[PDB]
Amino acid sequence: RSELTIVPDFYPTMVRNFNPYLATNLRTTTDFIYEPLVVFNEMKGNTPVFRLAESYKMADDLMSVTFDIRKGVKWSDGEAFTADDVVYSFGLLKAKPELDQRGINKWVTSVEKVDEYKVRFRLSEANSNVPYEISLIPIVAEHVWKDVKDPTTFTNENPVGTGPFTVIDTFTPQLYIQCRNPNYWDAANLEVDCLRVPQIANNDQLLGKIVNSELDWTSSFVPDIDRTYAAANPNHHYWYPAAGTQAFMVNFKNPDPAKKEALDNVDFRRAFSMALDRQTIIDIAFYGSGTVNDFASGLGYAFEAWSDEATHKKYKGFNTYDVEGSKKLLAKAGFKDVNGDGFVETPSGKSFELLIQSPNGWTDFNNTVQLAVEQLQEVGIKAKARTPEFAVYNQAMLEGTYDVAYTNYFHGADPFTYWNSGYNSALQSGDGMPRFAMHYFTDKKLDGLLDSFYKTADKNEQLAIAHGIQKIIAENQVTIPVMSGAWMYQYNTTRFTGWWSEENPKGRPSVWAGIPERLLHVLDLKPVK
Ligand SMILES: CC(=O)N[C@@H]1[C@@H](O)[C@H](O[C@@H]2O[C@H](CO)[C@@H](O)[C@H](O)[C@H]2NC(C)=O)[C@@H](CO)O[C@H]1O
Ligand SMILES: [Mn+2]
Repeated sequence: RSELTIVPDFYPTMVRNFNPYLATNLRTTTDFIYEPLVVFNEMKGNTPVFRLAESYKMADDLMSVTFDIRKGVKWSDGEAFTADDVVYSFGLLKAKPELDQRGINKWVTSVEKVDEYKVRFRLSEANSNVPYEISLIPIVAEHVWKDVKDPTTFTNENPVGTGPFTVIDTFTPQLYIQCRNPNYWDAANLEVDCLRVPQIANNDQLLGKIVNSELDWTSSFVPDIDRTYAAANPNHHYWYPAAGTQAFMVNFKNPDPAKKEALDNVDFRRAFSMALDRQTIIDIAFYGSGTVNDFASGLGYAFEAWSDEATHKKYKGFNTYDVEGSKKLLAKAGFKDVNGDGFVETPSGKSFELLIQSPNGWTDFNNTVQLAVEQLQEVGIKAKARTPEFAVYNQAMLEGTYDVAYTNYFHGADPFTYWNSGYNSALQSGDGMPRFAMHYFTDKKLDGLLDSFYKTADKNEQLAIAHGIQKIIAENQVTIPVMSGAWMYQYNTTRFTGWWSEENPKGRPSVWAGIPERLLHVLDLKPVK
């Protein structure tokens, strides 16, 4: 039996939860258990790869879109996958908005069933990118979920899915094995029998295992990769294609008076920013992987084609290592040390210590925070590194109780994914939504520009919109962008072949939940002969 050992996420222990709509689920639920209608290859310019749906047609006015369901597709329990499943799934999100992870309810007014295998989504507002948005909404089995009294707490321990791996062959607190859907519609293309998911708590436990060659597919941070991982075995390979932005997010509505006086001050945010030595952070914390990001808008040099150089040039200084500039700005802004501790107090003389959070176990982020704390001390800003578990880290953000948080973002073929997910105020409310836009800075015009991006197909018009977004975010120094990272990815050729690589760059190689292309990737693998 071919078992692919994968690590899409860390856990202190394995807790059986296969609900695709819950943040507490196992990260092998979406894609592998519940296959999407279409998987967009974001690397290749967002090209749709059709799976459960054979085709779709967006109406010319961009106010609706139809999807043709592939016939002959079955759930793991033998029942047919039809339009009823799709209709029910979005109806569920309407019934329980906390299960709405994309904020899709705002855009989709209704989801009508045209026929057994055809559904039509009607929008509340024009969005040519709705197909992509729809593709990220998990679709569950209506014949099963309609009998579930409360979907919000349903742990779905014995999942019925459309994906390649639905059989829970083994489940212990330290390991679970997800095997082949006995009724998989694409069985002929699946050459991996089981997904082996061992329990790993953090980067330290992961390093020990990966160098010992007991893992096949991973996307974790690995220090000194060449010496410690690559040079240790000819079967140890990796490929780090460029990815999105990473930055420090500040909470504009921190409940502490002193902290809010600091964080909700553009001059302080710029001074915080200038204190950071971005290159040293990349060299030290990331071992030279990644590039400096001195775009106040967080755009990133990779997307320079979308940048208005003038805007970049004007705020670039506030996003460049400059100790003197930082200290001079703080003083001019009225931030001074009035109690002799070497740290600046707020203009009204209040003391404060910024708690910078980064998830426990994410050592590359943890090290970045500590480096940042030390760099901030140099400019007189008091800070302390905190490493709460991801759940806590994430929660403190959805509830706005955190101070500052270092985080990465998802990355698409253009800056929209980043700008929209990291700034659309519509994504700042609602349980079930990620952390990305939870800084609580809001602007009507910004939201308007963002929401207008896919209302037109005119690239020159989209560029004009991009420029407008850039300036508003840059002008307000909403976050403190630091760098553009990469899709960390490590593969072992000891047991399987067919992996994506620089030589075979089929798309984002990550195995993390949220990278739907992982379904396509796993379907390219085959055990060694
Ligand atoms: C865009 C995003 O939020 N991606 C998340 C990933 O960062 C995260 O993976 C973890 O990222 C850390 C920071 O680079 C790494 O140190 C850590 O090793 C890595 N963990 C694994 C298992 O690869 C994943 C998993 O928590 O979630 C994504 O949402
Ligand atoms: Mn002081």
